[PDB]
Amino acid sequence: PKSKRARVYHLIQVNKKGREAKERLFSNIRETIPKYQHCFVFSVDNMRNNYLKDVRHELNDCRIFFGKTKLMARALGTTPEEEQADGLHRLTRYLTGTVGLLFTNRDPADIESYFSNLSQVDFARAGTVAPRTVTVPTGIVYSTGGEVPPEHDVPVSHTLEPELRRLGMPVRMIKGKVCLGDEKGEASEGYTICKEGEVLDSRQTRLLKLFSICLSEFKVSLLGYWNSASGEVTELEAGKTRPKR
Amino acid sequence: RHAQKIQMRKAIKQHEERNVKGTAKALSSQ
Amino acid sequence: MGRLQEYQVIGRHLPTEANPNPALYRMRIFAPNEVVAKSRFWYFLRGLKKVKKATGEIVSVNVISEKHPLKVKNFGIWLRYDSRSGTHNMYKEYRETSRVAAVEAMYADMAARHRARFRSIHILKVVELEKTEDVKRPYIKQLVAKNLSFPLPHRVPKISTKKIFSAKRPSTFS
Amino acid sequence: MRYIHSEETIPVPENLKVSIKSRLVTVEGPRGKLQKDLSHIAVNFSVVKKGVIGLEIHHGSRKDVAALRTVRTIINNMIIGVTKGFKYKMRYVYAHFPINVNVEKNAETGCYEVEIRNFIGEKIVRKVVMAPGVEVEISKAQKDELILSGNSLEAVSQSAADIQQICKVRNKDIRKFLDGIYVSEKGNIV
RNA sequence: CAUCGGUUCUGGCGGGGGGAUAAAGGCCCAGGGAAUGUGGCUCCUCCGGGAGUGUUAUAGCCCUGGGUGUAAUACCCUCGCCGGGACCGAGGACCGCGCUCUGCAAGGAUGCUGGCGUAAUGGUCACCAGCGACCCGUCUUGAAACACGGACCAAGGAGUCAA
RNA sequence: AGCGAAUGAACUUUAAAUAUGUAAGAAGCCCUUGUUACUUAACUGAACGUGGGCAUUCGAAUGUAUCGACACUAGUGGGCCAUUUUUGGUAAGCAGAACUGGCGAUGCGGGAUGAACCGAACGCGGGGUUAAGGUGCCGGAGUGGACGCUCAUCAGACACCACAAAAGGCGUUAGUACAUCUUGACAGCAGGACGGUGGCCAUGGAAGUCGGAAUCCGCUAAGGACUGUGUAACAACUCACCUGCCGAAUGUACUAGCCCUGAAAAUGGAUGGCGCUCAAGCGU
RNA sequence: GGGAUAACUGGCUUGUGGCGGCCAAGCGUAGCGACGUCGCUUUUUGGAUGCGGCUCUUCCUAUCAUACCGAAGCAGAAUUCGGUAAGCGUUGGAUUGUUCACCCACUAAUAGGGAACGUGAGCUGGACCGUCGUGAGACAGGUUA
RNA sequence: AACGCGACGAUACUACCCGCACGUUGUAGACGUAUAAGAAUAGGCUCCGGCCUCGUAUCCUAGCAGGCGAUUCCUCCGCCGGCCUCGAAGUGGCCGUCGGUAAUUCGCGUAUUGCAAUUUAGACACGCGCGGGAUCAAAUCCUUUGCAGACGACUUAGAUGUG
Repeated sequence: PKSKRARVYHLIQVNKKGREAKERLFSNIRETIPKYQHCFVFSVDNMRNNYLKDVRHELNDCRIFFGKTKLMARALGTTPEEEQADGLHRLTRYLTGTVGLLFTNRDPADIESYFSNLSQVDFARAGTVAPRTVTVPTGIVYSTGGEVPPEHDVPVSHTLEPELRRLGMPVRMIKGKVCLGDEKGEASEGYTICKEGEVLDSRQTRLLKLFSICLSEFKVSLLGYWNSASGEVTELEAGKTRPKR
Repeated sequence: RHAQKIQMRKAIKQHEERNVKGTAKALSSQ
Repeated sequence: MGRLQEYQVIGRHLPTEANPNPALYRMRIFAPNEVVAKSRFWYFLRGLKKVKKATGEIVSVNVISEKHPLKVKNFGIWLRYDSRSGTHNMYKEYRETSRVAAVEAMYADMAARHRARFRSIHILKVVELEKTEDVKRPYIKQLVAKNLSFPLPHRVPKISTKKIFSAKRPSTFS
Repeated sequence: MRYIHSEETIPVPENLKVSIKSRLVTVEGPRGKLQKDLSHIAVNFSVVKKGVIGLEIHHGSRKDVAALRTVRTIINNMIIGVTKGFKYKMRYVYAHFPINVNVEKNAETGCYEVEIRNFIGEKIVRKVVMAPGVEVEISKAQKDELILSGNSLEAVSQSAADIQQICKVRNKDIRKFLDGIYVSEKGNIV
């Protein structure tokens, strides 16, 4: 009845895709399966995954899928009777959560070497344990939060001032400059954003992203793969300790 | 509020149409 | 309304030389008594076909009673009621022991919720839901919920209305 | 539509003790003792497991079940207050006149009095009395800041709002005069 | 107070008929069906309570035909029999209709008994109480409203006589 | 109704509702032949008569507290309101005809009150039962029963006419249609929201967001030559869209009840009053 | 000269114009149609009015001031709009037959109304006939509320 | 509040208080006029066993309108004293004395009011009587005053004194 919230009808140019997009996903996976010899299942547990585009550009000659997990599972087939190819159903069993497919015409050892040598620094992300203590210096705060030398740094922005306050540093606006305490220092002590060995909240993660300080590492973890010629799936170390479907 | 809701409904309908899609003054002036 | 019973009426146009042995129309209705049953049958037949009271007769009127008035049934009533805007359809559900009780409750509920009266309500089809999965309304769903047990909190005691004064403050627990 | 049964559940920590009378709720723990009357809402309190309390409404309406969501969060707020407590960090800023804040506790009535002086040059002293059970301090961790902590979230929040309202600017430009005492951080002591 | 007549109000009891010769329901008989699944087994953060396979099993239920049965009952309509109360008693030899005919509840109340036999019943004035209740006449109008006359009492006071 | 009958309100086999005129027997119809100054080619027609026919259901029902004719005599010549039908008109009012009904000259019960409403007409009494209307006493009779709805910062208690609508409610209940959901719906939280590209023109400067026009491609899970915040420009945030967690029903527009608003002045007062909230309000 | 009509408003009044086109939910199966927008009034350079006026009582709020709020380039000062509020106060000059407008002055400001067809209480500043003319009227002619 | 109330002083007469003889005295109306927890109602009570819809409960209730006498009973009731208690518009308990008293049973009387006729029977209030204690007053008028005043009214003063 009445006493209900009214959601805004957005003046936008893109709308929700839904079933016909799920259908393109089905068609693309089913047309991709026969074209390649090996299918890898990889996992990206707690990473921002904005480096997947560079991974794609590097493996331009490989077809990588990262969609909704249940849709990918059912496109691959969940039962031995609805499989497109033999055993893609038990590869669906490795396909459990924040995972992706990788169809290749290449050698499993070369794929594993690439994704074992590939590693890039990324922002903390919520839930990760802090590997360090990051505290801002007392005084005028800069755009890096006292990580690069201050003499080679630019002050943080007055439009990030109110956002920085809502994230929780007692910082003030003196003469157009954001400073913690007083401009000449003294005043107050520093603000320790994160402590060693402590689960980081989204507040702290947003603080770290605003200060452009990276604490986490992006690494794709290959859970397993499947060769079509033998019709056989091989487990690479990861799935013995990662929960399965 | 009647005028405002009529305006909002017209704006919503016009936006839906345009998102789906991919003289008397002259005589009087003379 | 009142006390009702099922009344099944067959009536036919009066025989003539042109069309002997007429169609013998029949329908089942709800009336407090047989006179009202026949009047409603003739009104409905005038509304549907081109047969009138004067040019017709009542072949039979019988009371349909329930097959099993002792077992709890769920009834779906599809009805049409005319309000100030026009004619509107409703499907409503009632948990009773008889189609008579279902229709009684339906008249009462329509009067209470929409101020629709007897000549403003038309009974189009009353059915007994043969099994669950045929109930669509949350109240009868919660009535047919498994292992249904509930207390009766704040039960006002039934004191005689001539007992003006009491010596103890009454309790509302049992 | 007269729902036959609607149930809610509140879990309890190991180190707390909840004693609930007809509709009085009393909670004890490491931090202290909090009591509240809920006699204005119809509810049956129950135990379903070792460490969870249950709240139910029979033959109720959506208003009744909505009360059951409020009754839970209020009791949950009391449990959190007795386990970890509540704390409000407030900051006072000024442009030309330093705001002088004096916090003391009187032996009589056992309350905390906060006195504000020199709010944009006013000669009037502004005295605010705290609700009982509230501790107010000027912490030497940051300058121009105050910490108001306690057991009851309602009392702590109402006290913070009381200081914020008493330091209000009148007949001036809101965009120009930026002086006052404002709630900056909200959280728990532990 | 008892026995009666007239009118009337209000309780109980005994049958009859009808209806789908109620519908149901109990109880046997046969045939199907299913779930808000009667036991078991598997799993299950085990005082406990749940998910899965599992249809009469250590509960039952639904539908259909048959019997018992011309069952019971409700409901509608009917034929009677008892109880309590109220108000009334008109007429004054016989005739008449009758019946249950030594007689009678049959064309209208008699029998028995008590207190008092006087303000006791009853009636009239004054007041109280409950309810009810615009100040009369004239005039106009469809009607009101208005207007007119009315300080009180006594006597007089207005369709008569002749052609 | 049909046009699988023809033809096309002006079509019809048939035929509604609704009021309405005439007639329903001895106070009769005919048939038959005598007259006539009428008439006809004519005992031929018309009128005046004879005979017959049914006296019993003699020519439907129902009522019938009698009807008709003559003579004489008194008071009367106004209208008002309303239903239905009907003509005209206005912004709305309203005006005019016809029928019937209430008032006169009419008392009584009810509607608190009252020309125009509902019931019912009248000698004086006793008893019984009802109408309209009522049963929280005032006030005789129910704080009767069954199912629901409603909380009003002067509700409502029969006014439904006005204000007044395609009106305003994030009040509440019932319903209709359409759409999405274990191929994970609504809401949320943690993340992505990228590249050609500081896309073309203009401006001192304008990079998606002071302006004009087009408004594409790739990667795709998806991302607008961008929905807002922000910079002098950047930058940065955010939205759109997408993924992971959660887990089962949601959510858009209409409809129907009751409720709030939909306009108010001036001595202090009115559902009759007190007062009434699972009512002493509304519907059956 | 005759006839009808013979007072009249009484949940009346108040802030947002009318005409035509487009659009338009319903209804309806063409006709009706709200809100908006466009065209006319309407744009490219900054006197009207033809019964009035004083003292006192009371009421309304449709609030001028005083009190408190929300918004505004609201720096301060002075303000503007709007909300709750009637407790408390609430004018004078010039001109005109009078009134308002405009203007001029103090003042915190110097608001608008009701006392119910007699607009609080008190006070002040004609129609009928007759004669004679008819292209218009006259009468110290008569009668009368 | 001149028809709301409280505290206190003095109260001559009258009879102020006390006991009964009562009243042909009044009463919107005796006839067992019997009964104190508080508080909640989505809870409570308790003797701590348990109990709670239910005041259709508890107390009291026999005797010539309630006589007289016994076996037996220490239970109930009332009046006076003492100690305390109750003030929202004022009472109850404990002790004591004194009087009455079916928990059981029995005896001697009831008649005749004549077949019903309010079973005149309670309380408070008021009034006449005795015999016991006690008390022994004011106001108004008059004169005067002027803190007052239309007239009334009001503040004052007249008994041996600061008159």
